[PDB]
Amino acid sequence: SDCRTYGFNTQIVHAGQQPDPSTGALSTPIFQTSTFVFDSAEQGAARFLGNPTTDALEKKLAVLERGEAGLATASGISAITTTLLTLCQQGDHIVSASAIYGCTHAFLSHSMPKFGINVSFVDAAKPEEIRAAMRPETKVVYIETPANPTLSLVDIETVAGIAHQQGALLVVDNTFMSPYCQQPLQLGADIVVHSVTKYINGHGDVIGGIIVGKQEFIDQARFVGLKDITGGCMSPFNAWLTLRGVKTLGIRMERHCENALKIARFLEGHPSITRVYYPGLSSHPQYELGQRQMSLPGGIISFEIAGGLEAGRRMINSVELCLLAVSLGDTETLIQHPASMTHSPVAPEERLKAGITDGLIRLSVGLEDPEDIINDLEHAIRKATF
Amino acid sequence: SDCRTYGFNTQIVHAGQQPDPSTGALSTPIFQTSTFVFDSAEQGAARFLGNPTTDALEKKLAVLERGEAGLATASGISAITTTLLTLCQQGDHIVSASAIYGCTHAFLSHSMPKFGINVSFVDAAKPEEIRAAMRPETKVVYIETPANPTLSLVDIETVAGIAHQQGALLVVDNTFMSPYCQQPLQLGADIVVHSVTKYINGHGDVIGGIIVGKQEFIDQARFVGLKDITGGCMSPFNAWLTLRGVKTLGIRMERHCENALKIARFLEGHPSITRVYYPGLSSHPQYELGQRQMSLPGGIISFEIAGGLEAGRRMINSVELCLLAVSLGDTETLIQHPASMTHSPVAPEERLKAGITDGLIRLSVGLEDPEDIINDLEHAIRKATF
Amino acid sequence: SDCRTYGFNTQIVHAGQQPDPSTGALSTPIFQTSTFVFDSAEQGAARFLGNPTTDALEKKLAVLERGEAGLATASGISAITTTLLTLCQQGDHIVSASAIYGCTHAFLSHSMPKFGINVSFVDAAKPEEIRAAMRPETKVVYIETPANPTLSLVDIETVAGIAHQQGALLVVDNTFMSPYCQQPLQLGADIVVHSVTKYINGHGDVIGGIIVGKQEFIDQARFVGLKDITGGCMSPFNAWLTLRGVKTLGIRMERHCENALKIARFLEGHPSITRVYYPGLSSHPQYELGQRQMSLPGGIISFEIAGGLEAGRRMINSVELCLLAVSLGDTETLIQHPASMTHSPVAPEERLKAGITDGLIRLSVGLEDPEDIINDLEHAIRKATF
Amino acid sequence: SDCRTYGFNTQIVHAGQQPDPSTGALSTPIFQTSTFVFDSAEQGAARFLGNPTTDALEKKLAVLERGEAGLATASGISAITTTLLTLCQQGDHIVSASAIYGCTHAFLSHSMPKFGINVSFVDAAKPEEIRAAMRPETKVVYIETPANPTLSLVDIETVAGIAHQQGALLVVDNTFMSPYCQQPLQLGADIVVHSVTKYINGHGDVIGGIIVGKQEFIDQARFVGLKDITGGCMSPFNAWLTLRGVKTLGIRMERHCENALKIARFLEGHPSITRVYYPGLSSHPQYELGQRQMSLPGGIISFEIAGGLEAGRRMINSVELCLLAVSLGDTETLIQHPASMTHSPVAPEERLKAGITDGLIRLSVGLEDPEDIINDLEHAIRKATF
Ligand SMILES: Cc1ncc(COP(=O)(O)O)c(C=N)c1O
Ligand SMILES: Cc1ncc(COP(=O)(O)O)c(C=N)c1O
Ligand SMILES: Cc1ncc(COP(=O)(O)O)c(C=N)c1O
Ligand SMILES: Cc1ncc(COP(=O)(O)O)c(C=N)c1O
Repeated sequence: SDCRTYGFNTQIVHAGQQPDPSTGALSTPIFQTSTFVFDSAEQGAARFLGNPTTDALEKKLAVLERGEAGLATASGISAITTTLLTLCQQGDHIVSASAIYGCTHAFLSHSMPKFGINVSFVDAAKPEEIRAAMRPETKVVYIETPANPTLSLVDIETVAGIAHQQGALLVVDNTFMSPYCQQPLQLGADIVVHSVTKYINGHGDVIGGIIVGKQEFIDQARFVGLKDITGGCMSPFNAWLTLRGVKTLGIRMERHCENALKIARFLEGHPSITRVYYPGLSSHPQYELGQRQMSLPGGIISFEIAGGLEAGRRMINSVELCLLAVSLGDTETLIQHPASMTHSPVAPEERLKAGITDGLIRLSVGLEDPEDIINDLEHAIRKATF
Repeated sequence: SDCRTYGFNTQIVHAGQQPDPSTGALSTPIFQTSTFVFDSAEQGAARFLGNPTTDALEKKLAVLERGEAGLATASGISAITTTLLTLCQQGDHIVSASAIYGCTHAFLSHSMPKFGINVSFVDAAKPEEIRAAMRPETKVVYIETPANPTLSLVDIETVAGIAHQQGALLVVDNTFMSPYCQQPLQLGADIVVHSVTKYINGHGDVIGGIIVGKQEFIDQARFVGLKDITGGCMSPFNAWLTLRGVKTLGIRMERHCENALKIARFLEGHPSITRVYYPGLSSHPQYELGQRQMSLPGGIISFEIAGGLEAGRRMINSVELCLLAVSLGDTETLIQHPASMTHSPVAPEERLKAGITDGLIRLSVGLEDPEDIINDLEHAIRKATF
Repeated sequence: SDCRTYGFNTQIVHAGQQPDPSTGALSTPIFQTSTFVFDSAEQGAARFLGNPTTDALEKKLAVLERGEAGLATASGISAITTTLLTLCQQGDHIVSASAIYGCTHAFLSHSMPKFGINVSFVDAAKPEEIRAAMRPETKVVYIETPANPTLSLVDIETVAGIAHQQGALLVVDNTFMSPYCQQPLQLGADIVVHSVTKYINGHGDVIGGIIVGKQEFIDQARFVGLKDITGGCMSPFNAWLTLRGVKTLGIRMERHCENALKIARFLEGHPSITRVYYPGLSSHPQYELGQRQMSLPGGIISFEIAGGLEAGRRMINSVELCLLAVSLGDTETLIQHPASMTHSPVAPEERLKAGITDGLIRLSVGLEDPEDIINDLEHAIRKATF
Repeated sequence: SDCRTYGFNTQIVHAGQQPDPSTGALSTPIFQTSTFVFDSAEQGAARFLGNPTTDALEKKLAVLERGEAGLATASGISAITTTLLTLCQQGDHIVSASAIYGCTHAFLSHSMPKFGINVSFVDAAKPEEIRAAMRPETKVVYIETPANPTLSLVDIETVAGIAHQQGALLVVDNTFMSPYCQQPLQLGADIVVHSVTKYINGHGDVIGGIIVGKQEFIDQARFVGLKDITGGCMSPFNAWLTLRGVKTLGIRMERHCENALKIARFLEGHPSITRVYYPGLSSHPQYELGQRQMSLPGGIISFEIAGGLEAGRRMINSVELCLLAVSLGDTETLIQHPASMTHSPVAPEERLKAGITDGLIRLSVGLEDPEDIINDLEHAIRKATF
């Protein structure tokens, strides 16, 4: 049949893959090669980036996002830069959300302008700010959603109409949702990018990225962006592992989301916790938008602990099961305290303008028994807050 | 001791590597992870791209090229672009050899100018052309040597002095030589780049690149170029395989060079072969320069077969052992006929301005018995030339 | 803490694993080495099979089965033979279930007797037959449950008491259940073995086995059985993949079992299906025993289609989503018709004595949407049965 | 053509391998699968162990040893036991060399007799002892050569004639030579086995074994020995790495042998060294036999240091480049002192009956510059011997 006709779990398992024609091997073979051979001069000319393993991953993700074609990359950052460096040149303009991944922010704020490409940062939770910042030279509107670190949302369908009316493309980073929870292209986005490093692979052992969009664009991203600009090839072994990890995407996302809701409710009920940011809680500022745009509220939670900086340090130093790390989207529950860890070299007043308060903790909820995670949190919080 | 003190074969085997401290495992473990964990908030802050497997490869190649530091990449193209996009910005200028890898040529001729970065192409076999093209805005001189497809040479030491006098850096693509045959940094180059896809890995199963240079530069290439521009990470599995492949670099290069000399002499003696391009033959235009600059003449050969385009096609369609492919630097002998294969979509008169004649064949000599390769060639040539 | 204290899902994720001490890498490093180095002669003597990756897998499975120690092997068959060849010698006796894996049957019926080791086969669904077959020389009672191909059950606790009273050990093949659905050691078995090739790895890309039991036994299985008899080492890469696959064991088993129940009910309601064998259906002969012994009824189903041999062939030749294969326990739904496929070289009357009727179909239910599987089955059945 | 027609280096590179038919991939794909799918019931029956990657390795090694067929295994020990447990049953007899690998000795001395299989150990350097020990029940003569730890030799051709005249098969462990240095089947042996863990893989990152012999035997070793007895499957990833490692077998063996000869001569000239055992030295007891039977004398050396046990300890504790390890046949130079390390739990007088004197050092010479190894040895010896 055609894999675009089956239910979503069936697509997760099967799309882009088939038993090996010549051997019947069911697993996609790892084509760990750099060299492909021709049968003849003619065969070689006719042919005149490409690998069967990576192709299977690209086709699968294209199906899952409901896009025409996929392109794998060496990293999520390379998926973002290959895309934007393919689309933009000296004199072009980009309108970007402000609440985005920090390294994306550095690329947009420092790298692009040095190539003659200007960027305007706006609060993408306010579509009007996006409209106001558009220019005749604007090629791209770039957004992330949910956005960290307070899990605020962006109304993709609305922003898409705005960008399109002014002749720009919409690019959406769908990393934190995965195709299982959100499909930006179905809401009008033109291009979706992911760090597969997170939920798509899910097993914390692959760095990689993926871009999905129209065939016309993807061909340019491949034959110019990858080939002639970033060189950000995904290795066939990484692609194989990502295919393997993605087989369980549906069941992992269900369990991540189930666990995260329970933990979020526990945190909301806890007197030592001042705030809890999780789209699955009714008290969330854009709760209804989230209900329409996302099939599930996700596995990521942020929260503020009473007592600011020192409480945040005490709490992370007191967990026994949760692991301290800056990654998110793995099978293990991961936790971090940006102010004391990643952003301590930053000015307190400046961190605040990023939405990073001294007491903010970020939590990636894993596949453990939620009771064990809650017990670990409860224990650490109690220790941290007297 | 210090691995920088041992003979070159000893460095090939040992540099950058040591038994695993905690387990004693001799092979460098494959750290196939995306997540690293901290023991504490303090430990996490202190720390504030990086992987132990990839680090071992980078350190090894730094030792072999006699440079301070190494940086692995997703591909040879990404080693080149990460380097040049790190060094250059809008308004800057590059002077480049014309006889370079085609995809490098596309990046330099089309991508860079679209970012406000101008490139002048020159015949790098003539150092005076390099000097003449220098401008106040010139940041970089870029060269490849030997250069394809006629294996002409560039006098690295001379070009280095010229670039430096005018305040530019010299970047050298050392792919076709490997550190075993040529060390550009010892001749004055500031930065060396490789596609490890060729001889450094040597086994035709890895796409990857490496950059070697001063610590100050490599840090910028890593924390800005890779992190904030190309995203061209090498996967830890690729790094492991490359470490494994490089263990035999010395013995592979010796045998490649021994075999190539024998085949080159056979070809030079053959009445159906009009020209043979191989630095190891005295008849080579820059033979003496090659003798001073290269420890060995290399494994790559180009030659012209009598009867132009159709003879070239006939010959490649008649080999039985040599494999038709556009790659070079593997254990198997590889052969290609650019005019009928890769460059047939190109204009005959334009190909010529690239140095690609209708009868030009390129040969990557592998580890087979040279007698078998010669027999295969002799058979194919005879068939091709009546 | 101690991983034996956490809930079962938490153990699945965490048991046997921890971030790498020296680097903090969260994924267990792949120690793909054959060589370990000593710091000194003394250090080498003190030390006087073993690999850190494989150790992590062995420790994890030991925790999940509630046994003292684990031992990984090159295959499920090697887990079984390493165990039994470690325990038994010339003149010893084994009492075995008759309804076991065919290749196990061949080892027991032909190999063992040629080594002076006698085996009596019995219907293990009848504990009295086990007792009756015991001899003074009986070292081992061996059983599988559920047993194929009709998914009949064996009362582990009862058989354990019988074997022990007569001084024998009980060995249980727990492949079809996994530790998530059944824990034989908690019911009195002394040793559990698995083909990890099925549910424990779950991704159809690893052949391997595991043995769990007391430390005293496992040491003998390791230093004599593996080292001095079968040589059935698991490679560290296989162990790594198995660790990776097992991370999702809980969520995979839940979904396999949920899907299988739905499909089993559909089949039971279908007029072209004469019988359906699935422990989750009340109509199953040992339903209550299954309820006490198994947390879930499993992902495997057998059923008989109307019209015997030719109907069975027609049906398997008519599925479009289910894949034809002799494996079971993967993410994809797999189907087979033993009589027309694997057992067609066998005598019809003999197949019957194995419980293989002409219309028997075996189904391994995967992670696809159950609706899609049911539609595929419904379509194939209808075609097969007019 | 037919790969059995090319020179030996050409076979090393090419035999058993070809570009992937469907994709043209030159590297043998890693078929990391446990599941193979059928197109139909008929196709499934017709078919009624096997993996395309492993098949390529088996075919290659069969070509290199000039045997009909190959069978890969989980380890060298499993290659030996799968072979002998396939050939022998209760009441059968084996005549074995005494100077063999210790773990082989344990299998033969303890395991086999417990299965009703008797073994007689003899000094295989004396063919007459082999003849004298033959019985009507003798199925197999088993030998290793060179034999450790004094590198004594066995005259394969002579022993083969003796075994055959009395109706037995000759099995030869060719691990220390590799097919590049010795081909037992060409000298009359019926079956060759290797630990590929040593020179065939060569990179110290694979444990595995291989068996080569007639198709009739190999089929039994595969479908009964592996399938129904040891279960000692080689994983497809291990097979791929072994194929990769073997590509450089010719050039590695040449360099190992060149380096070992230089080191052996240095040691023979050294006044603190009492004896040096290396077939490449004229002073070797069976020098001429070695010249006829072996193309090269090998990479392994044993020697005795003045001052017995304590000198041996001092010397190994004083090397700075050589690595202490019990492995041999890697790219790094490895060294060990059996008496102080591996065999210190053994009785001094008993070690001697094994040929292990207190001063015996074993050295596996790697690919480093021989000058560096010699300097390291010279330094350690001097320190060790005042
Ligand atoms: C929302 C988001 N987008 C992109 C990236 C970059 O993806 P990498 O380069 O694969 O790490 C990250 C960070 N992982 C992220 O959190
Ligand atoms: C001299 C030279 N430099 C760089 C490259 C690019 O290296 P890749 O991206 O790893 O293929 C090539 C082509 N392989 C080349 O021949
Ligand atoms: C119940 C059962 N036990 C053991 C085995 C053997 O395990 P392999 O050697 O890893 O295939 C099988 C068959 N896979 C089986 O179905
Ligand atoms: C001559 C010889 N034969 C067989 C073996 C066993 O091979 P493994 O099981 O792959 O280690 C060894 C020891 N490596 C050996 O030295």
